Parts: sequence; structure tokens; C-alpha cells
Amino acid sequence: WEIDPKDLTFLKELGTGQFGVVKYGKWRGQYDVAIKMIKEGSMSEDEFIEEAKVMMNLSHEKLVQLYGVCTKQRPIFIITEYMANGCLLNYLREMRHRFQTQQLLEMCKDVCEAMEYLESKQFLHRDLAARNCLVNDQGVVKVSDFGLSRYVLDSKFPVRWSPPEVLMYSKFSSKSDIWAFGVLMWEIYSLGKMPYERFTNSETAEHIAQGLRLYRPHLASEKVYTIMYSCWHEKADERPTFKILLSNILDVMDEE
Ligand SMILES: CC1(C(=O)N2CCC[C@@H](c3nc(-c4ccc(C(=O)Nc5cc(C(F)(F)F)ccn5)cc4)c4c(N)nccn34)C2)COC1
Ligand SMILES: [Cl-]
Repeated sequence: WEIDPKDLTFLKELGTGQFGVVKYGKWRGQYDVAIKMIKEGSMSEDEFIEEAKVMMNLSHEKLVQLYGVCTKQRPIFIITEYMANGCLLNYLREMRHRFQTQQLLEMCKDVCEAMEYLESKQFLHRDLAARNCLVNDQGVVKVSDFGLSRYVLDSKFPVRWSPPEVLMYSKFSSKSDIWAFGVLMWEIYSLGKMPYERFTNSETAEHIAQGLRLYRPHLASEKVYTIMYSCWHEKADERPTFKILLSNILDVMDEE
């Protein structure tokens, strides 16, 4: 999985992402790639490198494709699929798109397929959120930065995407990714509002401890809201699987 860094040509600076700066470039003079440069001193490097190599074997149309790494230098580079329309959160917030609700539901379908695949590999994302999803030139949404929070050494914790058992007991599971997916659906249908937008993280955790929830964005139909709401059952084991959520999303697409 080691890419020769001399096969890379850097062409545009894209800004700072989670975990470090990202550039647009070409691999072998020809093929578009993104290059993420891991901030020095930020990662448990040996762990990160061993898992990166494992994660290289994950492949799905709706996961941002990992191509390779450059680890014989510092900073470490990660070479991935280039997603021309950038972060989903920013894309949602661009009012110029004038999105139809069918487009919003398709964004949810895209993410749900990626998550069903990760679930089928028993691999948790751990920080699923619109900020971490990316959009390609065809408007397809793909999931990225899965698993990576595990290597960050060591105000940043995803309180607003976490279920009660995480906030109270640090109980992480497939069902905490389910919860997060529901919040992501809310982000999509709210055109990128911050969840609990007028609450602090502290206030959010307290509201969640009291059993209270996000409510229906204006653009979410009753059927769509029912799906996102199902991700927030108090009891983790009554929350659906990604396979069930996908089937529910497909049914709505076929109806609405
Ligand atoms: C300018 C804005 C933006 O679009 N951003 C933030 C700056 C970075 C931008 C960005 N970030 C990325 C990006 C690149 C690489 C990774 C990555 O390394 N993911 C990864 C790596 C691993 C591994 F273990 F291999 F390290 C695992 C999982 N996921 C993640 C995200 C990409 C991309 N692929 N195309 C285009 C743009 N990309 C997105 C912010 O508001 C719009
Ligand atoms: Cl940059």
C-alpha cells in the first residue's frame, strides 16, 4: 500500500480537514487524487499505520476509496479518491443548490449503503457526521474518516452525534453509529444546521439524559422523519440496523 511520493504532483490546496491539511493533485501525471497530510505529533503513528493498511482493504462505491499511504517520511500522506465538491456539511449550507427533497433522500441512501457495508465488516465509523462525508462531481455522497479518531492522541468529542449510553457510560457499539446516522439525516434535511443549534454540548447531553430529542426539519416528510427518529430509541437494541434503515429509505424513495 506504499505509494511513491514522487508519483504525486500537488496542484491545489484544499484547506485543513480533520487530522491535517489536504491537497488536490495527480498520481502519475494523470489521475486525480486527494492527499491528506497527517499533522505531525497528532497520531499514535505505529497503530495508525498498522490499521491504515487494514482499512486499505475496505472497498465500497459509497466509501471514499483509499489508494495508499506514504509512511517513509514525515508527515505521513494518505492518498484517496478526490471528491470534487468537498465536505457534505459545506455543500448542504450552499443555498445556491436549491436542493429537492429527492436529492436529500439520495444523500441519506448513499451514506446508509456505506454504513451497511462497514457494519457487514463489523467496523465502526465512530464519528459519523456531515462534516466527515464528501461529495463527488456527480453529487454522490461518500463516507470518509471512519475509524481514525482511535489514533488521535490526548472539546472535539462528538457530543451532538452521541447516544445516551455513550454520554453516560462510554458504551460504543454499532448502535452508536446508528444514532449518529440519525443525526446526519437531520443535518441533511436541515440543510446543514448544527444539531441542537441553540444548545451547548453540556446542555445537549443534559437534554439527551432527560429523553428529549431533535425534532422534524421542515423538509423531512413524516415518513423520512420516522426513519431518522428510529435511530434515537433510548434502548440501543431497539434501534435498527443499517440494513433495515437502507430498506426503509429505499421504500420511501420508491413512494415519494
Ligand atoms: C473547504 C471545505 C472542504 O470541502 N473540506 C475540508 C478541507 C478538506 C477537504 C477534503 N478532505 C478530503 C479527505 C481526504 C482524505 C481523507 C482520508 O484520509 N480519509 C481516511 C483515511 C483513513 C486512513 F486510515 F487510511 F488514514 C481511513 C479513513 N478515511 C479524508 C478526507 C477530501 C477529498 N478526498 N477530496 C476533496 C476534498 N477533501 C474537504 C470545508 O468547507 C468546504
Ligand atoms: Cl491546504
